[PDB]
Amino acid sequence: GMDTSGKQAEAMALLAEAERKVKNSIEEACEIYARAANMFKMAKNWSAAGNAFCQAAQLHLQLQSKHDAATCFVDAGNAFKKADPQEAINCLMRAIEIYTDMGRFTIAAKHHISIAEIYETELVDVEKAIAHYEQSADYYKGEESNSSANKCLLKVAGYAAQLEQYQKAIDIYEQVGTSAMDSPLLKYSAKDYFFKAALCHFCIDMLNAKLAVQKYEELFPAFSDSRECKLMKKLLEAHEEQNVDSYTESVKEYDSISRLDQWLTTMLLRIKKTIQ
Amino acid sequence: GMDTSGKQAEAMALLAEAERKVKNSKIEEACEIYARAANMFKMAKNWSAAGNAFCQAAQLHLQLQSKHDAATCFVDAGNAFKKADPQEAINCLMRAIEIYTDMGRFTIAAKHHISIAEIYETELVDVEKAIAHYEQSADYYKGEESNSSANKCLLKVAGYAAQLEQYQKAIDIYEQVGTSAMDSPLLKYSAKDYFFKAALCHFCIDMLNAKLAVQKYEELFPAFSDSRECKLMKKLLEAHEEQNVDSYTESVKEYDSISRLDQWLTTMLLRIKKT
Amino acid sequence: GMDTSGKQAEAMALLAEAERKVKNSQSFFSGLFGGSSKIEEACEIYARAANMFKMAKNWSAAGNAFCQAAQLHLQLQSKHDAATCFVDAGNAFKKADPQEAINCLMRAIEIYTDMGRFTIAAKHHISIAEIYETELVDVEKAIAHYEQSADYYKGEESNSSANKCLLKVAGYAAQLEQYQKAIDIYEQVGTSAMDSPLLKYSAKDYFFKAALCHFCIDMLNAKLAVQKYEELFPAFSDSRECKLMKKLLEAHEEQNVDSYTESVKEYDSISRLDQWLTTMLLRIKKT
Amino acid sequence: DAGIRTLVMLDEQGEQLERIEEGMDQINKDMKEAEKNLTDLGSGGFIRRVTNDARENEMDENLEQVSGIIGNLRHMALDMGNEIDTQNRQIDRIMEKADSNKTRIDEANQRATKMLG
Amino acid sequence: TRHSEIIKLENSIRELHDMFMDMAMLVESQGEMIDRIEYNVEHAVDYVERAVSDTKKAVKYQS
Amino acid sequence: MFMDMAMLVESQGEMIDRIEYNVEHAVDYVERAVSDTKKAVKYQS
Repeated sequence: GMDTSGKQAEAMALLAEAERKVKNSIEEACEIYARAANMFKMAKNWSAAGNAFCQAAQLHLQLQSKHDAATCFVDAGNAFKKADPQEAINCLMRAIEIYTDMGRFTIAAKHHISIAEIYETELVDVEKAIAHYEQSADYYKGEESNSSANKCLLKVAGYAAQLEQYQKAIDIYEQVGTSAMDSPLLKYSAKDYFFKAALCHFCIDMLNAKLAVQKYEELFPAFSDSRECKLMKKLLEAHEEQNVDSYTESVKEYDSISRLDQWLTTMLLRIKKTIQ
Repeated sequence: GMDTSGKQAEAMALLAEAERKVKNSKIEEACEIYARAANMFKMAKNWSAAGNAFCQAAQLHLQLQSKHDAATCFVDAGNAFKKADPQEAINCLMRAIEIYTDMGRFTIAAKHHISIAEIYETELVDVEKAIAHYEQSADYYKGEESNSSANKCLLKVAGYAAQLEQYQKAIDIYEQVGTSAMDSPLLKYSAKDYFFKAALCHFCIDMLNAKLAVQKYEELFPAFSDSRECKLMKKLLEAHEEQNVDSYTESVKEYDSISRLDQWLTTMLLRIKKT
Repeated sequence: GMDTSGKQAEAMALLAEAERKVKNSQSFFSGLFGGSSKIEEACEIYARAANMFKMAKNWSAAGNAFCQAAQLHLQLQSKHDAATCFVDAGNAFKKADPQEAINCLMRAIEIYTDMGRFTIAAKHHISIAEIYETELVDVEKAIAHYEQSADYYKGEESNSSANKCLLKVAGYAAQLEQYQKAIDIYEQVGTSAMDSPLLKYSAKDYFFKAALCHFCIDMLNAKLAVQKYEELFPAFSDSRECKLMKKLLEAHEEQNVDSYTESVKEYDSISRLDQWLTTMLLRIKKT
Repeated sequence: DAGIRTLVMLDEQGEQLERIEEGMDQINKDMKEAEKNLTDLGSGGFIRRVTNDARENEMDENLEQVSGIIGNLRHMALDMGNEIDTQNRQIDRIMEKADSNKTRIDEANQRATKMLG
Repeated sequence: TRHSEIIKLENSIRELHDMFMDMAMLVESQGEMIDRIEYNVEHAVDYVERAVSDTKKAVKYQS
Repeated sequence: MFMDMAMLVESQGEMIDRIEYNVEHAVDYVERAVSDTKKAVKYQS
């Protein structure tokens, strides 16, 4: 349709006009660049719109402007998000650096979360996602935003248990559960976290899991009443006899009563495989 | 009624005096006084005349050096004409949308696109015309990363296409939205429904491939098995395998006993069952 | 990692440069009367030093820089930025040194209330009460701060926020074995909350607590208070609370400790009990 | 308990939202006045009884209780929903205002720089 | 009697379900919307402060 | 689902509180600037 060709031609004309204006040597050039990038965005030419945005941001930063420069850098980053993830990462890193320089820690943490998200979803990398999530959690905890920090720590612990050693998962789950028990609204969920921790201990050895569950049961009396406690006690007893059939029966019955996360399935499969 | 006549007379007099004042620097005062006269007409509640005066004042403001005021007056005139000739309101709101897009405010442009699509579909019978506006708004929202609004627009357009018998677009949109919702930690509970709907549309094409489609949905989403929708649809397909009308009628009556079926679902069910 | 050493070294260098700048500022002013450009620039360096120290996890240095900047900008008659930096100290020293954060927040509160900005003063008072409560068991200061914040909020006509402060004050006072204040606050809030559409559902709970807080005084007045509450809020009868109180009263009327304990155990089994309720029940059982 | 906490804290959120709306309106009015002045400067059972027995009683009674509680939830939940809707509208209504406010200062500042030279 | 009571219970459960989904989706939309306003107002306040500071410095330079 | 709704609502509430603080700061500064402008215009005239 007319949109593609017309907007592309107008964008090229505006880019040439801004280039000529700077060739005379200034805010007018930045305005022309911003308008041309906007029309590029309308034209669906996702690529090369971030290029114009970056050029405008650099030109504006040339005259000591930092706020609008950071906003346009973030704009170019999100524009490149779909067209080119790597340059989106770079633009977001620049914006994070500047925002941290002015000390707007919430914006930096949000951008770190976005960076971790793009890294984990499109590209394949867990360590970078873990580091970015940890940085965002540290920023938020410094800003005492407890819920976001808890979410980030839970995600990091989940990934660490998924691939990394279980000590990080043990620590994070224990800390989060301990913080959660006292909370009036959140107390009900606390059990969950504790349960997860216990399972990770089982991956190391049965005796470590036994001592950990004993300590948790002592610490949290309600945990004794949890169906989870009964399930782990039964599973540990079955494992202690090298009897796989009881293991399978208990797992199947528990799944029948309630569906599985597919994380518990993975951990239980790992534990069963090592029963020998 | 006395009130209508009094307000009409007062607004007529105010607009006449405004015209005299403008006819007598002067552009700003003329625009302001015309705005006051159009507001008094709005209180007089003569929708056609009030909207006409508002749009004339908007054009005069366009004559004045300002854009935001121009767009605001345009949207106000479109709202006033909402209860008048749809073409004039559509044109004014389209100009306002263009003016807003030119500034880069895509969110308000998409909102206005949705509004004009709504008036187009509710007032006139043209549905395909509203499809274009809905798709444009959905594209704008997706570009701005507003997933909820894009999902709403996609659902509406997919439902309209399914009603229009373009089952391919409906099935594609339904499957995409269902899988996207399934991925999200929240809204997952609703995902099942989308899948179910798709099956019905897919049944319009044939019955044999419906079995494969339901099996694919089952393996992709095991929880869908426990949903009453899966049981109902498999029972309906099995009953349809034999040319007996009573079986599916009883099944649908049993399902309806719990919850009333919507008009779209009932129409689709009647279409499938009658043939 | 590199962060600690690098940030520390750069922050020390920048802070020393700022100290030299402020030292030379007096000479510049005496010889040329440069104005406040040097002082403003020094304050900028100091604020940057504080923020970098915060990034470097060195909270004490950041707090010291914030306090210095507060003092310097207060010396420039800018009480608003001085109060902002006082609150910066209050939130930076909060973890490094709670006591310093206390006086910083008092200074900020005084500055703010000087202009009548009561909401910010009430928020700071609430923060200070929280600081007192979380670390120290000096309940009395927490009660005083909460009462002051509640009075400020009431003076601002912002209801539903002074209410929570009054509930906290009453709950803490009830722990000190002074029951009249707790009874009065609980009954007042309950009677206020009956009429609210949204809060109505919760109102019953308050009455329960009051009656329990009225139980330690003596059995007879608790019975009569139960009658008074029930006649005013008939729906209260439906709640399990009335049944539990009636059963406990019947058990205690004949010194039947076993029945009382069994009923308490059953109720806890159905729904886990709170530490406050557990303590109150244990105190009542002593009789 | 979760339902009740949600209701009360939603009420608090609504109060805060109204407060911010009032503050924003005040800001807009003050800004306009200042700009103009500066310009001028120039049910019988639930379980069938196959064998009766005490076991069949408590079961049924539990169900009874369950049903009652569910009833309450309905009304409870319904009420909560209403609140959210109102908030939605009010929230929207602030953006426009605030946005306009911002725009004003921009042009105002631009004008403040264009009259000088 | 069994059918009536059981179906009534199931219908009530379904009603609660549907309305909870609707309200939670509305809450999500509201959350995004509030996220937007925060940054909008922050930028507005920062820019007005910057502009007024420029005004003070300029007027004091001229006087 | 009830437990799931709770924390969303709580987060919304705290975030509203932050916005409210920002708005109070903005309005206070606006009032102070208005007072300064009044002083300047009255005394210079």
